[PDB]
Amino acid sequence: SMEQVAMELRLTELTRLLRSVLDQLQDKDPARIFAQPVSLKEVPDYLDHIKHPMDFATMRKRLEAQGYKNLHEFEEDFDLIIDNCMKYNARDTVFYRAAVRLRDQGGVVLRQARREVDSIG
Repeated sequence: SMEQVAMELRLTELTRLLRSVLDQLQDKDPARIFAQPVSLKEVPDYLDHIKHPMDFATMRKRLEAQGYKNLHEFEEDFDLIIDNCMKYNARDTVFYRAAVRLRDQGGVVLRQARREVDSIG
């Protein structure tokens, strides 16, 4: 149907926007602390601590499969990245501090994106 095609055009557009958002957000992590999933080989106990790991590459896999139906879902994953980091890592560490910086720098990008998704529909 043409109704179905139109929904698919809107999902595709959402995806194009969300890639721009992801690239913008990934630029606020120059160190690439959040670029890949935590290694279970290099932190074996990780899953005892964090129930829902998240990372930019996993967000990207999902994105290219148009797996994000709206901005809320993408926002939930981005927040997982930050929130997992601030639980596992202590306040004085380079990791915790990179999370905080990403949260703050990211909150701008997501403030305007939320307007662009409403504004463009």
